[PDB]
Amino acid sequence: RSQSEREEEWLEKLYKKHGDDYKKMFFDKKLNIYQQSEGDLKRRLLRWKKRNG
Amino acid sequence: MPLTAVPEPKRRFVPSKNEAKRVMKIVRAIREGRIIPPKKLKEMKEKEKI
Amino acid sequence: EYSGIIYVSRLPHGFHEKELSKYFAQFGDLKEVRLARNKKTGNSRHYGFLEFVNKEDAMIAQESMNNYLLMGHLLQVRVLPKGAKIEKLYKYKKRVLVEKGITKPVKQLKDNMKQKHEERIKKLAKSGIEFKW
Amino acid sequence: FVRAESIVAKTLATSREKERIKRVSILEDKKAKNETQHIASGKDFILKITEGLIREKTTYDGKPALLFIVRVRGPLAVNIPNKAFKILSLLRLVETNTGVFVKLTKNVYPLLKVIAPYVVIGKPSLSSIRSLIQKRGRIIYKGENEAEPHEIVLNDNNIVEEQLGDHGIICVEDIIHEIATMGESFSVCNFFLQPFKLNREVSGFGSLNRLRKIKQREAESRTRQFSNAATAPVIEVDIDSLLAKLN
Amino acid sequence: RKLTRALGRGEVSSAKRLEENRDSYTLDHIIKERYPSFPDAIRDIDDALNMLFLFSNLPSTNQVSSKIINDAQKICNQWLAYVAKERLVRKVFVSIKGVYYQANIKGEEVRWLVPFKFPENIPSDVDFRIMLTFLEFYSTLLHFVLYKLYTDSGLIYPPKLDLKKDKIISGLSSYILESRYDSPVASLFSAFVFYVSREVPIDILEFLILSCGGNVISEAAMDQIIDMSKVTHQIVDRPVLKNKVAGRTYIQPQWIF
Amino acid sequence: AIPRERVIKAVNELIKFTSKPKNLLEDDEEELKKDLQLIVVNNKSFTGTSKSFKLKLLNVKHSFYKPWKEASATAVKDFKVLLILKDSDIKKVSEDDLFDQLDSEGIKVDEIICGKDLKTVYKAYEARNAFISQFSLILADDSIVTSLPKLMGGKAYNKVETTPISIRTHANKEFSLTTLTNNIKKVYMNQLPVKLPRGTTLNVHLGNLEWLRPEEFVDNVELISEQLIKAYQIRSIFIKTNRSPVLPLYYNQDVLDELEDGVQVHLSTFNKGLMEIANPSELGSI
Amino acid sequence: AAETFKLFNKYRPETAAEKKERLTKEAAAVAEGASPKPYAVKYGLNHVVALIENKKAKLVLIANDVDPIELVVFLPALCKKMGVPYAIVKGKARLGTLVNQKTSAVAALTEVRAEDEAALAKLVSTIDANFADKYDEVKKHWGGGILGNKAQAKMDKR
RNA sequence: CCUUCUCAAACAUUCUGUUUGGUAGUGAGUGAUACUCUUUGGAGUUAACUUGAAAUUGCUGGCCUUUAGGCGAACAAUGUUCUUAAA
Repeated sequence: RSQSEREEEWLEKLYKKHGDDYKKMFFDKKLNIYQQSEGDLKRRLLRWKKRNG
Repeated sequence: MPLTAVPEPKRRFVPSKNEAKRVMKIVRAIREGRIIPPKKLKEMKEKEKI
Repeated sequence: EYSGIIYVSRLPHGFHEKELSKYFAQFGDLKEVRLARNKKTGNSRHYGFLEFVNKEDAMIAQESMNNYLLMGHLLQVRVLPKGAKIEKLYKYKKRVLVEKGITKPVKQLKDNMKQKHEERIKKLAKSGIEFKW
Repeated sequence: FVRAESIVAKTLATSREKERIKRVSILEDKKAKNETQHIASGKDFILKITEGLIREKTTYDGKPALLFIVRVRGPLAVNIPNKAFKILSLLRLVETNTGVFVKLTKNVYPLLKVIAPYVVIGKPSLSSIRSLIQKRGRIIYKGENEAEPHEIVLNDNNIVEEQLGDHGIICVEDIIHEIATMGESFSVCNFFLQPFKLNREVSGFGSLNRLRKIKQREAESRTRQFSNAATAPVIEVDIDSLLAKLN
Repeated sequence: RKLTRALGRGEVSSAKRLEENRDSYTLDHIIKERYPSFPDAIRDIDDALNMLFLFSNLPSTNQVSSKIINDAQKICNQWLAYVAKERLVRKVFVSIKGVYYQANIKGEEVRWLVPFKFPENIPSDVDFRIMLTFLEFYSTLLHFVLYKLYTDSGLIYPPKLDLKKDKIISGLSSYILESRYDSPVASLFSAFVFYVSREVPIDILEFLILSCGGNVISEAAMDQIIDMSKVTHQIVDRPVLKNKVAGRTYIQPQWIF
Repeated sequence: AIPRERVIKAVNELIKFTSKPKNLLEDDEEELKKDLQLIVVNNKSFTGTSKSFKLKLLNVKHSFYKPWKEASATAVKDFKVLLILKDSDIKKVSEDDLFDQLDSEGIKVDEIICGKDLKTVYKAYEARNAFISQFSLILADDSIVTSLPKLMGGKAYNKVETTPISIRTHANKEFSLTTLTNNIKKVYMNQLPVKLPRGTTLNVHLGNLEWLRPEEFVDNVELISEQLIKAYQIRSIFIKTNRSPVLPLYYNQDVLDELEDGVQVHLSTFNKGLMEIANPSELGSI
Repeated sequence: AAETFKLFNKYRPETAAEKKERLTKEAAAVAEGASPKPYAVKYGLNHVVALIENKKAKLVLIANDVDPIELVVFLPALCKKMGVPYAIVKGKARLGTLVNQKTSAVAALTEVRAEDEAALAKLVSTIDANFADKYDEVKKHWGGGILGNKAQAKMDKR
């Protein structure tokens, strides 16, 4: 089960702006358009990192 | 105070999800050539009617 | 009982004596129309009074415009009790300033400034401040 | 019956227009006396609007020009003040959808800044002048024996020779020459032709005509712009295309 | 009905959408069955041209719009330009009603009336509701006939409009005829250059001179924002002339007629 | 002009006087008791006989809004900055651009509004007052300022901090971010605004006594007074904290010496244009 | 009624064609390579009733010509009990124009743009003064006792 | 049931800089510290604060031109007039 292109770009932006700070990615109004909990962000970002490196 | 204490759903605070799915469906139709984009359509109506 | 005078309030901008008279002359003959204005500059105070020749015309004029939503305002029209004359509502205009004075000679005017300075210096001595010159 | 909102709106809009005219008049009075020290701008600007719609902001010369002024309907809920009405009355422009030929000079320019919202101005071409005179030509000519004020069409050159023959004008095509090129007898024929009766762009209130009116008004917010300022430039447009619409 | 419903509901975007999505009728098959062959079209072109030339010289009003008159004028100018280019004018007659021109189109005699370019007085008696339908039929008839005539002669159709020359006079000369005689009338005025004055109507005289083989230097064409080098004639209409320079021949319009 | 020792002693005496000696939050009297003001009076009105809504910007050596914003951290009301821009120039600049070219200097533009916002969303008097009264520095585009008094009302111009300051935002007749940023910095840390009244008395708000050091205040007074001397005919200058007796600083009597027919009928220019468009010359002259 | 429909016509919902065009523009932008919450008039009987009992509607317009009249008989009482401003507006076909439907039994305003917040409050006050406080005593009286001429002549006179 | 002056110059090249000019407000109500003039009647200025676009009657400011205008414009100046925003 692989991610989509737009999701990968969104996670790209999140990682490049905040890194591993999930609390700031949770409270960001420009990148977290659909307000998503820290757990979901961490899980999706971990999948993205595992696929890329 | 209101009649019931039902919690507020999360879909009332974030952008629409049904419209997101519909937009992505239109994107998929555009990429397959089934839907001509509005710019290309505007181009085709300025080339024949003469 | 009641009078023929209606008091109108919460008037929008640009609804003055002439406009009030022109609008309210369609409810009957008018006898006096006055609007409250600022004395220093001619500007509507957003209320006024006006009297009908027919007392029963004021009731109709009050029942149809007492809660009129006009220009974002809720007009408040009400009939005054028996008697209750309207007076002392002048139509003021913007007061321009006149530059007049300097009646005193320049010598006395210049000499008074020195003594004003000395009295000002002496004044602050009694207020717990030491200041020289 | 007259509703209160109409009266209030008329008062407010006319008060705004009156202040506009007073500001323009004070500025022109200051410029005329060469007292340009505490004024916003001392330059006579002209804005040329042409259709993807571009604007040219150019300084007006002293050179006389030929203008065709068309009387359009002014701002809504506005009673025409004394200054603008006087200027439009000497121009014989009170009826809407009506045009007149004027010679722009250094003294005509301040007048065009007072009546700007009520008129549309620009420089006509020779073909426009010819078609306008040959399709809409009117004269106040005597009737059978008594009735003078008949306004009749220019069908023959006999009446022109009778009226303007002394100045050397014997035909309509000589009026066209004296108007296209401002000659010695420009005024005599200009006040002989009388204002032109033009055709309104959209005329009707059916659904098709109502939506034509909507589309025509929507384009009027981009072509006839008025800044409501003392230093507003005189707006000049393409009269050839407009007269193509109005002929 | 649907457009009226759209506006009556206060929804203007759908009204614009409705007007965008509409198609009108076309009279192509009707013209084909009325005139199975081109000669029949040339037979009815007489009255077709009469109606079009009437509408060309007409002010726009509430009923007849500016675009209708502009289309009629464009068709009339194209027809005149073709007839002048091919030099087909055979007869002319100046009357109190207008000017009658008779030309030789494909072996047929075609006579049409052009009114004088003067302001018209529209009577409220007439019904323009009928004349508009007649004009609608005639305009399509001329569109097809003009296409056929231009393409048979190798000319390009529709002719390119010279916007620079259209702003001064706006007549038949405004249309330039690109590409891709048998009568003495077509050879007259061949080695002639006419100086048309202001008094004489240029519209009904340049057409006649060009259709014979002459050249026109109109005096009315120098009023916008040459010097008469090769002129051999001059058409005047003043009671008394002023210059009277040697060499030229001074004539009245009727000579051409 | 004014000897430095007199200004230094005046500031020291005002500092000593201002602090001679239940409530949770300080009231208006206590909050602004330490505000410093310089009164300048000339002969006749400052701006002639015409009301001037423009602010004169006097150059200061030490920044006036930097200690204000620094000391606004422990205050109930923050120090906010409003930037009013033209309709066409509202999309050419974003908060990110001003953040990039202003954070390096310490300046933050809190809000960026257009002239269209002053007539749609802040049209109501209460909403307009609530929005405007939260800003301490309002920078308006040079082109849009002249139409601001109607859009911002009259209560905005009753104070010095709520009335707009005209700054240039156009280079070579086009919008340039460099000009806007340079003017923002210039106003923020090189100038001080003052209203010019049509009376004799003028008040310059030098700021709270707790912001700048006494020498930092005497160095600004010595310069502001010099500029006002050079620009006008000012006859006296006083210094005071609010609700305090005035301390004389400058005194100059030498200014009080400045208190004691047929066709052509010479018709006006308006009538000169009228005469060119009408043939029946019928002017009512004489 | 004329002032109420000037505010309610500025929050008319998008039609099908406009919404489709807006979504296709976004789709075409995405196919090559942060928005605020929308504002519109709320309609539908169940939706508006749910809004009223949650105290979210700022103003509720109720049509007076619903053919099964029992569909809206409880609505004025529910609006008054729950403290929601309401107004009975003449014409169910007129409420559908601002909804893009042929008819609409009800309409409502839940959220309004900050430019029109003052206008909605002024309209609510106007309706409170003109409609609620004016009819609240005669609203609870039996109506329809109109007498004809041939009947009033023989009963009221005799 | 209208919709608000959205800029001009002059000098100089540091992708721009300096100087000059341009801005007349909803009303009502609190509130000091001070300044100038005065015909000693108040005229013009000086902190700060409250508010649904809120409302219950302040005798009549002065000069000029008239038959309402200017003092922000003096041989200067004034809306009830446009009507296809019709019916």
